[PDB]
Amino acid sequence: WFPLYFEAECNLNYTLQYVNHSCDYSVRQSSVSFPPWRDIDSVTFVPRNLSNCSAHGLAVIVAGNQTWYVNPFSLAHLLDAIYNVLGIEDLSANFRRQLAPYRHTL
Amino acid sequence: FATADIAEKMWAENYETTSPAPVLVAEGEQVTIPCTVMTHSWPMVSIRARFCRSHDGSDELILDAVKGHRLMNGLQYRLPYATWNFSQLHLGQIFSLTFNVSTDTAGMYECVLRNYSHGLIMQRFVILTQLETLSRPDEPCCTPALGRYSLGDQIWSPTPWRLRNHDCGMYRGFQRNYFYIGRADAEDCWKPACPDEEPDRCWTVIQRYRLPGDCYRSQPH
Amino acid sequence: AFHLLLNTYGRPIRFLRENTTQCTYNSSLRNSTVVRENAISFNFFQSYNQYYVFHMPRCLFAGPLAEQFLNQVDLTETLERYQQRLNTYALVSKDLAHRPHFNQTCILFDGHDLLFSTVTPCLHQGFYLMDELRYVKITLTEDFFVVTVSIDDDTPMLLIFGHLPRVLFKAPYQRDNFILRQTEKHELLVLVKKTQLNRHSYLKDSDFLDAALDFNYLD
Ligand SMILES: *[C@@H]1O[C@H](CO)[C@@H](O[C@@H]2O[C@H](CO)[C@@H](O[C@@H]3O[C@H](CO)[C@@H](O)[C@H](O)[C@@H]3O)[C@H](O)[C@H]2NC(C)=O)[C@H](O)[C@H]1NC(C)=O
Ligand SMILES: *[C@@H]1O[C@H](CO)[C@@H](O[C@@H]2O[C@H](CO)[C@@H](O)[C@H](O)[C@H]2NC(C)=O)[C@H](O)[C@H]1NC(C)=O
Ligand SMILES: *[C@@H]1O[C@H](CO)[C@@H](O)[C@H](O)[C@H]1NC(C)=O
Ligand SMILES: *[C@@H]1O[C@H](CO)[C@@H](O)[C@H](O)[C@H]1NC(C)=O
Ligand SMILES: *[C@@H]1O[C@H](CO)[C@@H](O)[C@H](O)[C@H]1NC(C)=O
Ligand SMILES: *[C@@H]1O[C@H](CO)[C@@H](O)[C@H](O)[C@H]1NC(C)=O
Ligand SMILES: *[C@@H]1O[C@H](CO)[C@@H](O)[C@H](O)[C@H]1NC(C)=O
Ligand SMILES: *[C@@H]1O[C@H](CO)[C@@H](O)[C@H](O)[C@H]1NC(C)=O
Ligand SMILES: *[C@@H]1O[C@H](CO)[C@@H](O)[C@H](O)[C@H]1NC(C)=O
Ligand SMILES: *[C@@H]1O[C@H](CO)[C@@H](O)[C@H](O)[C@H]1NC(C)=O
Ligand SMILES: *[C@@H]1O[C@H](CO)[C@@H](O)[C@H](O)[C@H]1NC(C)=O
Repeated sequence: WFPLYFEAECNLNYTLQYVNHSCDYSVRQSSVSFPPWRDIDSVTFVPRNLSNCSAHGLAVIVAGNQTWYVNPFSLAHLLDAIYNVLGIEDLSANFRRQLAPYRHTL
Repeated sequence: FATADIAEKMWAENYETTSPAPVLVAEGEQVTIPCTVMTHSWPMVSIRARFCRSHDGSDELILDAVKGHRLMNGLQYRLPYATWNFSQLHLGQIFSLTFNVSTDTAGMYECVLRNYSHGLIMQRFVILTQLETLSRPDEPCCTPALGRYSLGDQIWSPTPWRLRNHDCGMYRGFQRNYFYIGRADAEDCWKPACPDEEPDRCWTVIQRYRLPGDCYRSQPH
Repeated sequence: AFHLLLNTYGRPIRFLRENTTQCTYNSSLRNSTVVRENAISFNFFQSYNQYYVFHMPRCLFAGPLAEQFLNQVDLTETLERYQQRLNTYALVSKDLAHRPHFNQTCILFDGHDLLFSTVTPCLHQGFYLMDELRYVKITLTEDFFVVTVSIDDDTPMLLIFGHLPRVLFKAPYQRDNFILRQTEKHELLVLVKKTQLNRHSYLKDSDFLDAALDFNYLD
């Protein structure tokens, strides 16, 4: 038994097209000053699905109305192991299926 | 990358002649490492650290030799909040690193001239918080005579009058007594956490330096 | 009602099991309610106009595990340069193609360019003897040894064997890198710099360090 959590939402007005050829983790200085999980508002991801200009994937974060883009594969490979060591990887039993394609192919 | 790990080492002739004797400093103090270098041809200068609590290899802070622009920082994982410094002095540049000393931050620090492949060690600083000493059982407690830097191969502390000591059990029959600088709390209240390992990466260098007053310490060959 | 849950703290909510399942209402009842103390979310589309959003026990996810993790990534590093970095490892195999630790603890693999760090109770010593100025030391877990060795102010030579940790690995690329004859029950891990070929001889052939007594007992 564990804590219970979220869902999947439909009918959104916000969309992806805004990037206008913004296709990469263009910000790095923020990386050497990451906000911890304590200070994050939300985190996002896309396997560059809609992008001619991106292929495999990218992710974004917002913290105190502060935002920047970073690639998705390390967290995909990582959070699984983090749960496994914490012993709550079973909670991913369902959403691990959705998250499966988003680890690096090798 | 700006550079790989230093591939071939070199040492200055004054390296051991200019490296000060290891120093003892109380935990939590904001120590700062000085450094001075005359005008050279090396594109890069950098500060090099070796922690001796459960650390291996080396990590580097790389700086632009003239401008002072940071180019790479390997110290981040141990020293997330350390602040560096640079000061072009028409005669010769000055750079430094600052941090709050603690058990996990004690180690050896060296100034290193650098280019993409080559590098030359200038000077070495050894920072410590606790020191090993062995007391024979029935014999009274030893009493070292630490002081300020003075000069020579002598271990020293900037605040010798704040010295305090404690014991951590037995070793081959000897009673292990540890020396440290206190006053971080009122009177004798503060007691440092028990060291977990010895001999450490600091060992070979430190046991080559004497300690004032009568006391016993296992020493290299 | 609202209280502390940390680490593997499923015990309280096992009976205080408040719930949330479905698509609509922007998760207001659970997420916006627990905003009273904390609400942190991940979102991922499943199609145009359809999206999956995760809400988490952010404070519990913000436990000591994340504390240790914080400095362990640069999630802004790129695949091809990851691949280039991989080449720094020798990879000899595929290139050829009452308890004492109750009062002592270790922190391992710090600043490691290709692996993640961790703390553990341990015993950490050397051998009965040492020809000093070439230094070694060892550390132990209950079912796998770990060692390090070098005298040169650079990355040393690392060896590990036993029932090795099942997920401890910094990169996503192929973890299996070792002996054809690997044991039926246990695993080996050795990591060294690429240039070690010039000096390290024992890697080039079968075995090392035993008096013709290699196998662990079983019968
Ligand atoms: C980083 O800086 C070092 C500084 O020594 C560079 O190595 C040096 O390269 C020069 C190239 O001319 C060598 O000088 C030449 O060496 C030989 C032997 O003396 C001789 O044929 C010439 O008269 C001339 O002096 C110099 O010896 C060499 N230094 C050492 C210690 O080997 C190095 O190349 C620089 N790295 C990069 C990537 O530029
Ligand atoms: C770990 O070592 C410590 C050393 O302090 C032991 O704790 C006590 O140490 C004092 C002396 O400082 C002794 O008088 C006590 O008998 C020790 N035990 C207790 C319970 O206070 C501690 O016992 C050791 N633990 C283990 C598991 O070996
Ligand atoms: C957009 O907003 C309008 C106005 O509220 C709404 O009718 C519509 O369903 C929303 N969704 C999309 C995908 O445009
Ligand atoms: C570019 O971004 C704007 C918002 O700044 C967005 O409305 C638009 O869709 C994007 N470009 C295209 C071609 O849609
Ligand atoms: C995008 O997803 C669709 C299926 O929904 C698939 O046909 C397409 O190949 C995907 N593209 C990428 C880059 O994943
Ligand atoms: C690239 O754009 C063309 C033209 O719209 C389209 O046919 C093709 O599927 C696009 N490819 C990707 C990967 O988005
Ligand atoms: C959010 O925006 C406000 C207003 O500009 C600003 O003061 C604040 O620093 C921003 N927050 C972050 C985390 O950057
Ligand atoms: C370091 O110590 C100083 C006082 O010496 C203190 O103000 C500061 O908060 C401490 N922490 C850091 C990260 O410097
Ligand atoms: C360098 O140190 C001085 C004090 O000696 C301080 O005022 C200054 O801010 C420091 N510079 C940097 C870049 O940290
Ligand atoms: C499940 O959630 C509902 C509200 O969504 C709540 O009334 C109920 O008590 C919860 N179940 C338990 C066992 O707490
Ligand atoms: C959706 O939920 C978030 C998180 O609780 C909240 O901040 C936001 O105001 C909500 N938005 C709407 C449109 O209900």
